[PDB]
Amino acid sequence: MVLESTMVCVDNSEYMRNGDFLPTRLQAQQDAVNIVCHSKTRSNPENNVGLITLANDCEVLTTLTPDTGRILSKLHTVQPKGKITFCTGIRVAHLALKHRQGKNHKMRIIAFVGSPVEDNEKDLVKLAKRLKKEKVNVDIINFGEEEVNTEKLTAFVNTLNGKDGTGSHLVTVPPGPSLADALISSPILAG
Amino acid sequence: LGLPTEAYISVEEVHDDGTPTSKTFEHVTSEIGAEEAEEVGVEHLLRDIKDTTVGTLSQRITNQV
Amino acid sequence: VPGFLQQSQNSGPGQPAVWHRLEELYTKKLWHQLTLQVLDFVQDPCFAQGDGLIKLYENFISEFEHRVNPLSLVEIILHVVRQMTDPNVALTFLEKTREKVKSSDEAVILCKTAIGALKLNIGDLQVTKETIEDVEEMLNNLPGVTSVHSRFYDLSSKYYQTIGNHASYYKDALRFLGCVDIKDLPVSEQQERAFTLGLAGLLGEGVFNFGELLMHPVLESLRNTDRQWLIDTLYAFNSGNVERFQTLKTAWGQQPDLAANEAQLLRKIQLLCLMEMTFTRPANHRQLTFEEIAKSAKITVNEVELLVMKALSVGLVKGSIDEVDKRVHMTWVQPRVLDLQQIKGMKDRLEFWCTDVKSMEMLVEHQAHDILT
Amino acid sequence: EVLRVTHELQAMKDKIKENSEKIKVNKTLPYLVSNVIELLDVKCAVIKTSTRQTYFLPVIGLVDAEKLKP
Amino acid sequence: VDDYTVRVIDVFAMPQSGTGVSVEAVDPVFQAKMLDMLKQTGRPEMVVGWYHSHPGFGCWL
Repeated sequence: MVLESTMVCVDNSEYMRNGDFLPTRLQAQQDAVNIVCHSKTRSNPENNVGLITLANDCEVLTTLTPDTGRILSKLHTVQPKGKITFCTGIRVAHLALKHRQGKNHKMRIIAFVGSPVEDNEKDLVKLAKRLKKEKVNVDIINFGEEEVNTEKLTAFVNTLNGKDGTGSHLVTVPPGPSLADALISSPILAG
Repeated sequence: LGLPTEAYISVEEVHDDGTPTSKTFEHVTSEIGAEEAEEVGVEHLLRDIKDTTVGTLSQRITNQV
Repeated sequence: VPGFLQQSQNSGPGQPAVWHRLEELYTKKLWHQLTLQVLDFVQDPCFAQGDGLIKLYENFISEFEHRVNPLSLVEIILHVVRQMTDPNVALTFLEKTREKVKSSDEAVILCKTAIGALKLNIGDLQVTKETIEDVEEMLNNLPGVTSVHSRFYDLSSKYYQTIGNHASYYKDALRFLGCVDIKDLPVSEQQERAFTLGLAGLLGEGVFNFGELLMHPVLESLRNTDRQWLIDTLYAFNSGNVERFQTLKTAWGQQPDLAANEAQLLRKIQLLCLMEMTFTRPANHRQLTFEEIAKSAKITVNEVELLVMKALSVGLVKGSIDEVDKRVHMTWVQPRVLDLQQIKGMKDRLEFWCTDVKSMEMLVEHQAHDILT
Repeated sequence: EVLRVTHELQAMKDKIKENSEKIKVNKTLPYLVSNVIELLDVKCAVIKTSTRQTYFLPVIGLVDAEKLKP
Repeated sequence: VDDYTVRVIDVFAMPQSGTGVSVEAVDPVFQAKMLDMLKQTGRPEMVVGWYHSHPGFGCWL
């Protein structure tokens, strides 16, 4: 019911292609977004979710839309053939978020971190600092091979909203056989 | 001076002469024209600063300076 | 599987290190860091005698890989094929790998250069050019590999081991060097590319541009000691001077492929020599007295008449020849590559030109101020 | 993937419907009953209206050319 | 802007329809959506009037 626009950032880098998760990472993201996108619209029928690919560039494949069909359909042919750039991904997701057609929805972002992020620790925190000022809650969930609970990533979520913040979770998924059930249990119903 | 439009394309070539490849914007000749309908509107729209089409000695010389 | 890499674990420096290090990755269903080491361990200095084991290991690994790069596959099967050294099945084998990854990934050219690599040694002409053309027509919509070009260029460099591939080689040899920039190959690899290029450029029928002589990072930077005469001779052609002591001094070296074409090369230098002079001309005095042309190229006056006849024939000039005075009036439509000093000199002239264009503008605006309106 | 094909069909059905609606509101009435006189080739026909005026049509219009006959 | 001045800045064509130039020709879905999208670009103007051509007939209603 909480009016919020979920700008889901789905990874499509090359490492996203090795299936430490049973069938493949992508289906995990592709299955995962299926629930997060569906989770938000079910919670509130006035909601809207868009997706930003994060590898090799920051494409905006589907702008912020309520209809979940477009997000699901666009997921296909996501073609994981790039290198993740999370430094810019959040900005473009937020900058696109700033174009919210309705100005009332709260802000909530879901990032699909599935590759090793090569970002200076100082840069990530400064990005987090800009998010704090502008009151956007972003959830980070990690997939596939990556320095488990990257220190750069973990510092990001903590400064994301601390001092008794909303708790934009850095939900770390158990690598190995696991569906979005971990991604749906904790983050999807509570972010 | 004039021509407030500059038109560019996208070409990705091997730069024949042994140099790195890149995206780059190639240039395409630009020219400003008018179809009949807009032409009638534009001609009236100025209607206060348009120069005589005949030119005359005064305007021809200014065409050279 | 794990046992097989255990049994064929040998043949790599640090048997456990070479193989079992990556084995930890395959268990956790990942397929990238393996190949690069696989390519690196196939790039690892070895006879690749474990090729049959590595082939099977690669084949076994590639059989249930379904993730590793077909570049490494080809790079390893080529290292394989360069190591199995069995061209008879290499074509057949490379084709099956190609067909087994039939998406847009451009591995067939490498297989075409694999048929290249092995059919450029067996049956090297009939359809190889087709093996090129099919690649060239297909090699569109994605300029990201840069090896599709090179093997064709290299196969055209191997096809450079044909009659009508010199300028095609030089034009393509320059093209390749742009695609791959860094050393990323032995100084021997780079200096080899420069020598066969310059030796081609000085030999190419349709090439007297020589623009990249000084501006090409490889040929210019490389080859400072190893047969540096080429940079001098290559620099010579941009100057056109007689220099025939050098051509002789470099004649002591590079005896093959240069003596056989001294008649052609001398004609080339004569041809450029004219373009050199009419560039050095003071512009206004664009005419060239027969004596001055004959003295520069040390060619008798009876043949300066025909030298200009050629150079103007191919398209390196758009002038006209006089005989009563025998001054060849010159008008150029064939420009040459430039240089810092040339450009510095070219700009200094242009500063004068804008000075005059400015002066005459003031002498008109001031004069006709009343009429200017 | 079956759902994805269904989504593409559902979108196609709306656009087919939207194009059909624009054609439907542009069909309208009344029609001047004319008499196709010929068909020059160079999809364009020379209609001779019943009002005794001829009018070459650059595009034959909302019909299949092959159906239209002199 | 006031009683003595009606300022028109931009015009947007309402798609030609078989009705002609009539109230019915004003497609409420087309106008409501187009206005909504022109508001994002920086033109939050109000519908100040309507225009229609008159192929040679003159300037009369």
